[PDB]
Order: sequence, then structure tokens, then C-alpha cells
Amino acid sequence: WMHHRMLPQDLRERVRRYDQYKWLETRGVDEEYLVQNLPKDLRRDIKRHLCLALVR
Amino acid sequence: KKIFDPQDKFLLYCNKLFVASCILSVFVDPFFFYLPVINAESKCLGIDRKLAITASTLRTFIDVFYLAHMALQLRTAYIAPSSRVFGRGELVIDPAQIAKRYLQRWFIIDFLSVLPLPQIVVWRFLQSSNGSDVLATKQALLFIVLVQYIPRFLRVLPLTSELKRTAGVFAETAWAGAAYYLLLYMLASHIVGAFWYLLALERNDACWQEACIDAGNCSTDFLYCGNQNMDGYAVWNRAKESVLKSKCRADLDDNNPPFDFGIYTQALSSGIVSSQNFIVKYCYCLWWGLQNLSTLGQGLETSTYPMEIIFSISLAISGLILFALLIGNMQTYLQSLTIRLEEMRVKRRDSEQWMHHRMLPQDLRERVRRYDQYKWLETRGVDEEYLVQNLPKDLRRDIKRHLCLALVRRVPLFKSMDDKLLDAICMRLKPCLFTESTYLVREGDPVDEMLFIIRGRLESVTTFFNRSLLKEGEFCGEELLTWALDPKSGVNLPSSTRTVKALTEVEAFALTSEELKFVASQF
Amino acid sequence: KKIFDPQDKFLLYCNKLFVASCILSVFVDPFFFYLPVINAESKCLGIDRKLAITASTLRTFIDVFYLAHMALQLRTAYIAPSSRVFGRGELVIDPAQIAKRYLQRWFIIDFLSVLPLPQIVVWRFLQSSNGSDVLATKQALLFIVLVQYIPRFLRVLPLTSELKRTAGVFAETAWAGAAYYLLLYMLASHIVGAFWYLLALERNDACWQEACIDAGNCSTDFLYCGNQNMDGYAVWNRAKESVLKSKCRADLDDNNPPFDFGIYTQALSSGIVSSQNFIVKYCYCLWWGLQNLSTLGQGLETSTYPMEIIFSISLAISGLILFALLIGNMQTYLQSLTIRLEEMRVKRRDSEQWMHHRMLPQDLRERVRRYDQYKWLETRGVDEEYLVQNLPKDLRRDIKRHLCLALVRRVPLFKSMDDKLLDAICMRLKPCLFTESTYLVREGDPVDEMLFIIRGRLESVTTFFNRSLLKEGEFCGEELLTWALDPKSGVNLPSSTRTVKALTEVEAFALTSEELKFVASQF
Repeated sequence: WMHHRMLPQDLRERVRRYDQYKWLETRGVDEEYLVQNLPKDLRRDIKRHLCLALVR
Repeated sequence: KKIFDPQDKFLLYCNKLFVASCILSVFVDPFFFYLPVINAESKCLGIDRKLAITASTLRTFIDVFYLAHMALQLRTAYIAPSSRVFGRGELVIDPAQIAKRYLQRWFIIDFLSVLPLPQIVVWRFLQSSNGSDVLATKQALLFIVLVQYIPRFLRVLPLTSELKRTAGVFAETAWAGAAYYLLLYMLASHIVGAFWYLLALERNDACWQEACIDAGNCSTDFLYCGNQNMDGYAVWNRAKESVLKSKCRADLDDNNPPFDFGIYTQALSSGIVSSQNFIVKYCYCLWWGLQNLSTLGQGLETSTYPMEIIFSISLAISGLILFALLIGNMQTYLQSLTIRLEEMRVKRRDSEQWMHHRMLPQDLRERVRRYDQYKWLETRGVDEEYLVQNLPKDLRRDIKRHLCLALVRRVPLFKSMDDKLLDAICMRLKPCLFTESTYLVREGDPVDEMLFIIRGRLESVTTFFNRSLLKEGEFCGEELLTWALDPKSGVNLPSSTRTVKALTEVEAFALTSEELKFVASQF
Repeated sequence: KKIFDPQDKFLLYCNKLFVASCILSVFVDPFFFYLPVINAESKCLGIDRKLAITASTLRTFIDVFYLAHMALQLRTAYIAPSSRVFGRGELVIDPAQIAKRYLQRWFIIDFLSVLPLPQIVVWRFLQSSNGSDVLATKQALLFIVLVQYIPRFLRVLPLTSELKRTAGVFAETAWAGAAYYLLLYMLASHIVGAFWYLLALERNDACWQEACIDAGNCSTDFLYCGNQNMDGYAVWNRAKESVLKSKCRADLDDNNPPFDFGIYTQALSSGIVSSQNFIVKYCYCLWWGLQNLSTLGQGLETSTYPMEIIFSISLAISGLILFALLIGNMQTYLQSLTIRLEEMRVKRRDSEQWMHHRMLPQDLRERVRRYDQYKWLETRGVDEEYLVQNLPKDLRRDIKRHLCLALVRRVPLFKSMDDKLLDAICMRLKPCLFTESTYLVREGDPVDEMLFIIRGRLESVTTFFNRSLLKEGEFCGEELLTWALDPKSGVNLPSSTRTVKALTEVEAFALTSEELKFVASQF
């Protein structure tokens, strides 16, 4: 797509960099799809473990 | 004239015992290749006569049975594009141009297959008392069957390669994907072993025809059966089994034989070319076919004769194709068989990756693994609501009334209600699952689904605090109901009054809040 | 100077008969490996001369035809990124820097392929009357062709391995995925059999060069053709066919021969190295190539000579690669071929699993199986509305007006209506399917779709009760229409008046309620 659209190479490096970083962090795993397929009590406990100290 | 309509049931059995005739016709053409024999008593090259009448009879008794198909597609309608039709096409039983509809593309391929070309080669040989025609019968059978393979395999291609893509009578197991590409091996082995037999006799004919000229006192007419009462045959008779033995013997231990038979020395040293038992000859050639198609020619030691080399190259290429087809149709079957299990394993590896990345506590990691294993044990990967939503509305309503009517008709406000609106309530009941010691609700939380218990036992305490049990058939969530039918609430999800713990693994049917407002707004 | 634009049609045939030249160029380089022969009359090692001029001519007549490609990308434009363009790139026909655009990366790989390196090895040998140069021609052809394989196979890699990933002129069948990886076998067999021939002559040269020194009365110049009128050749001539026979004979039965030829003893014992017929030699070497690439070297009995062992290791590895590529591209083709059938079988196994888990009655299980088989027979897995919604709006409107205009223009309130708004009505008609004895509606139920019948017959009773028939072209659901165009209703789905049973398998086009309010609110 970047060859078809002829993006500048500074914009092509920013796309490649984000895709490599997202692959390094998530490894392809859709985290919100995993969380939304959990029971509501398990969702709430996992989300309170991950995100309560940040909000508080 | 009664020109037929294309979806008649008579043109469903006359295309059922018809494709069987197209299948059994490509098994009969290799039997013309076992016609030349060697008479080891007389050391002459002959023709098997009661295999000649057998293969001619069994190919003619299929082709004039086939001749009642272009005499019936002669009476055939078709479907043409139009917007007048209301029903996706016109039927044309007018006989003036359906003749061209048949005889413009799919007549020449079907006409060049009922031609009795390998039956007239047999004809003027078996109606004589002269041995001179063993040459012509063996001459005119390799290339005629080899070129009539193309129309006879092209009239089975649309009925196999597109009846495997969208099959008609098979769904459930492996009896048409493995047992088709394994009988495609047995057909190709049947064709290849018959070529091996016939070409083995042609190389022995070449040896004998060249070792008879070197002797000088021999004409090549003497090498054929039925030429014994010719002049000069008596001086050749007393020198047959020294000339043909010092020059045309076939052994598998000779590395410098007087004639190189190559891949055909196994046929002449075993003696199946002079075999009186046809079961021995057919089985020995069919196994050579299967062994050299299965192993891509690996063990072929050809001579430096280019037709034999080209026949070996064809075996290697055909075996590569046949093997790639078999393992590709077996992997396609097995991959579609364990699709939900592999999806569960991908989803299970994803959850371990995500829980390791987020560094969840191990008590929260066990609760995730437990629910995923329980959901795999109950549903086996099957999305039940997607299956139900793809059904007709009458079938949906009957299935949902079978699954969920007794559950809704135990609620006292729903049992005395209706039938119209409770059959709209039990179309939104979706299945929930709860592992053991899962808190379904705790006090202070908003009640957001009513649960009608299918399986497993539950528990209920409120404010050692007058505990209440729940088991198979009872429900839980009546605080949501009276809230939702009352209009003096607004969108205000009411607080819980009980702490409800799953004592076992629980199945239920869930009716959420926004699916309960829709059935409460029907008043 | 007329510097060309990259999508000219002249640079579409000069890249059509160009990649054919790049394909036919890697088939000509193995023919230089059949240049050394053995003259079995004189027992000297020679060079085939009218295969030398043939391979030199047919490689030069491709490379100066290739020399009109870097003389044409000389006149070439390219596309560069910019936001000024409005059209995804600038074309640069300025000749000052497009020269560096060509000659910075993809010039050196393309220049090290038109070099006449195997044509100048042939040159100073065939322009002499001296036999001394048979050594140098055989010396300078293995490694030069072996190292020029890399630029000549790298200038076919972007035009094959990415013209198989996104093909240009092929969609529909198996004539570029099986018939490409089977002619990749025939190319590799052509290269490997020529290496086998050439290395077989080098081992025979090694045997003769070491068995001539042990005789003592022989110089190694005597083993080459054209050195017969040298001094001391007459004393070597009367001892050739005892020295070279007791020391350098090749038989396939010797387990302790005087010289081990290994995998090359089949080449010298068959006598193709001294063959006068080039068809015999080429076919025999090509079949060795295919037989040992197909079976990954299995039947190779090498000597303890390390270059021969390394050549065998290369055959095993190359055959493993070639086989994995062929079966992987055949499984990828076959899996994409039966994708809808395997989806139907997965969906069919899911429904059996779900109906067994829920324990449906068998009358409800037969109705599910019947609808799934009918839907597979009609649609073959194809989502028609997803196909239609991915079309351009003009093509959508024309296809939908072909399918559904005569159906809508038989409704009396729709035929006299419009063209503007009925062409918006027949964009929401979606296909419904009904198996036999399916109740499309029953009385008291809310009518929620109007149905315009395509195929199959129906039935209609209301309150033995003045029955009404329905067949191909009629519609059903006029209670929904008058309800929806009347504004004195609100959102109030009206009750049914008829019981409508599918007498046959029915196709229809459905217009639901909320898709009928949108076309009723256009007044």
C-alpha cells in the first residue's frame, strides 16, 4: 500500500516502526477482544488489577 | 416429441448410472494393452483372443449404452438469461436450435469416445486363418488408446473435478476424499502397468525382429503365431531356441545383456508376458504400476532408448501429481476436521501470551484458564447464537420454544402472562456459563441480566444471613423484572440484594437489561 | 531523445518476450556441460564441436537480444513520492539522473549475465588445428556457469517469485501453479543431469590422467583428441586398450573396481559419454536428474571423493526444497478450491454438535439439516448480499434491476408507483429460502417481511377455508405494505390473516419491515 500510494520515506519509516513496536508488545494478540470474551466478574477483577492504581 | 426438462427425475438416474459408465470406461481401455502375448511353446508372438473379445464386448456394451445419452440430451431443454422469467430462466423445448445447443461445444468431445476404434483393430484379426495380422493389431493399439484417453478423460472431468468442489451426496466423513484419491492411484496404476506390459512386448518384438535378421535364415513373419506352415519355417524351427536365447534372453542379473530391456526386463524375466493365468499377469502389472507411481520411478533402470526414458519421465511426473493431490486433499480434510480444536489452542496461546504480558496474578490467571476450559468443554467452539440466528424464523422460534419455554413459564409473572410475548422473551435468552465459586452478582452492583438456570447448583445470601439455594430449573434476577415493567424507574439499573455464588459449574439462559426493556415496552 | 514512460504498451511486449528470454536463458547454460565427449574409436577425450557452436550461438542470440533492454531502460522514467502530483507520482524523463536510477542497484546483476564468458572459452579452441586445448575448455566451464547461475537466476527471481504471489494474467484453474512447479523440476533436472554428465567426464579424465602416468610410456597430452601426430603416440597407441581397460573400465557389477566412479559409473558404463546420438545422451542425463532430484539422492552410491559427496548433498537438499515447494503449492491450490465445501462441512459438524449438546427432538433436527442442505444446494456457500454490496453503485443498481424489477412491478401498488423509488425498493430485496412444509407465516403472528416468490410453489389458507395457491412470480405480504404506507399506524406490526405453507422448496426475495418504512417515508 505504501508503494502504491508512494508515501515519503519519513512517513514509511513511521508506519514500519509502529507496526514493529505493536508486534513486539502485543504479539498479534487482540487484548480487548480477549477481555470482552471473559465473564463480567473476571473482566472487572482483571481490569481492577491492571488499571486501578492508574485511575486512583 | 416430448423434449425433456433438465431437472426431471428420469434425467437423474440417466445421469446416475451414466457417470458410472464414464468411470468404468476408463478402466476398460487398459485391457486392450494385455492383448499381445508370447507363446513360449512355439516361441512366437501372439494375441490373447478371449481377452480380445472380452475387452471389445465390455467396451461396446458400455458405448452403445452411452449412445442413449446423446440420444437423450438430444431431447434436452436448457436455461437462458431473461428478466421475463420470474424464476431464473426460460426452458426451451423447441427442437430447432437445442440441436445446436448440444452440437456446438460438448458434442465433439463426447462423439470422439463412443467410436469403436479399438474394436475394429481386433475385428479383422480374429476373423482370419492367417497369422500375418498380429503385427497390425499390436501396431494400432498403443497410440489409438493413448489419444482416445483425452476425450474419455475430458468427459469425466466436469463430473469429478467439480463434483469434488461442490459435492452432492456427501458431507460427514472420509469416504469420498481419501477413498477417491486412493482409487485415483489404482486407476493410474491400472493404466501405467498396462503401458508397461505393452511396451515390454514391443521391446521384445524389437529384439526378436532384429535377432531374426542377424541369423539370415529367418523372415520376421516367422516370429508371429499362425505362420508355422510357411516355407522356410522348418529351418527356423530347429534354430529358434538358440538364436532367440543367445540374443533375446532376459535376466535381472546381467549387467551387459545382448539386448537391453531396461524397465521391461522385469516383465520378460518373470515370464508374465507368456503367463497363462491372467490374474497373475494383471496383478503383477498393476503392482508394478502402483509401485512405480507411488515411488516416482525411483527404482527404474532404463536403457538408452528414448521412448522408454520418456515413459519413465511420465511416471515420475504423474506420481508427483498424484501424491501432491492425495496429501493435499488429506490435509484439507484433516484441517477442516480439527478446526475448532485448533481455534481453541490459538485462543489458549493468546490468553497465556496476554496474561504473561500483563503480569496478572496467578489467582486471576487460574480463573481465566478455568473459564476457557469450561467453555471449550460445553460449547466445543460452536457459536450457538450465530447458528440460531442463521436459521429460518419459524425454525428459530420452534427451537427456542423447545429450549427455553419451561424456564420462562416457571417465572410467576411470565407464566400467567401470554404466549405472544413470552415467545418473544425466549428469543433473547442467550447461554451463560459460570465456573465454580464464580460470584454471579454481589450486593450494591446493578443487576443487568436475569438468569434461568439450566444446570449446576448455586447459592444465595443477603445482608449465615438466611442462605438460599438455587438449582436446575429455578431462576435468579427478579429484581430486574419488576424494575423493568415499572415505568416509574427510567433507565435506572437497580442495586442487587443478594450475593450469588456458583456452587458448581453452571449453565444458564441470560436475559439482559436492554433486551428486557424491549419486552417490557410491549404494553 | 524520447525517454519512455513506464506503462507504455511498447514496454509491455518488450517485457513480454523479455521474461521469456530470461526463462529460456537458464535452459541453455546446461548445454555447455555436454561439450566434452569421449571418442571411443581413438580412446581420446574430445569436445563436441557442433554443440559448441550451437550453445554459443543460442546463448549469444539471446544475450544481444537482451542487450536491447538496458538500452531501453536507458530511456526510462520512474515514479517518485510527492504530494504535488494529484496522481500518485512524478514521471522523470530527464536523462541526467535516470542513468543513476538504473545503474545504482539493478545494473550489476543484469550486466553480469550478458557477458560472453562461456562463449570465449569455446572461441580459442574451435579456431585451432592443435589438440592441446581440450583441457582448458573443460577446465573453464564448470565454475563459470556455476557462478553465472547466480546473476542469471537473480534476474528471473522478481519476475517469477512475485509474479506468482500477485499473478497478472491467470485466475481460474491449475495451469500456472502445478504446471510451474512441475517445470521447475524439469529445469532443475536439466541442470543437475548436465552437472552429472560433466563431472562424470572429469572423473574419467582423472582416471585416465592417473593411469597414463602409471604406465610410464605416456604423456597426459596423448589422452586428448588432436594429439595423434606427436612423438611417442605410436608406442601409446598399441597399449591404449589394455592400460585404459585394466585401470579405467566402468561396470555396474564390480564392487572393487580399479577406479571408483561412484555416482558417475552409470554414465560411463552405459556409454552415453561416447554417444553419437545427442537425444540419447540428453534424455539419459535429464532422466538421471529427475530421478535423483525426485527421490532425493537415494539411490546414489558415491565414492569417497569429497566433491562428488558434496554434489550428492546438493541433490538431496535441492530435491527436498523442490518437493516441499510442489506439495505446498498444490495444497494451497486445493485448499482454496474446496473452501466453501469445507466451510459447509465445518458448519455441518457444528450443528450436529450443538443439536446433540442441546438434545433437540429429531423432528427439529431434521428441519435444521434439511435447511442447511437446501441452502448449500442453492447458494454453494456464497454470500450473495456481500458480493452485491462490494460492487459499484451503478453495477449494483443494474444487477438488482435485472434480478428484481419484474417481481416488484407485479405488485399493483408498486407498478403504477414510480421508477425512482421502486429502484430503491429493489435494492433491499434479499433472498430467502424455504424448505418443504415450512410455515412462512401463521395467523396471529406479526407480518415482518414481504416475499416475492422466485421459485417453488406455496399454499395459503385463512381462518378447507378457501385455500389459495402461490407460485413462481406472485408475491405474499401485502398486509405489510398498506400498513407501512399508512401513517395512521405508528410502529405497530400488523397481525397475519393467512397460514402460508411452502409446498415445495421455495426461493423468494424478502423486503423486511424496517426496510419498508424507509421506502414508505419517501412521501
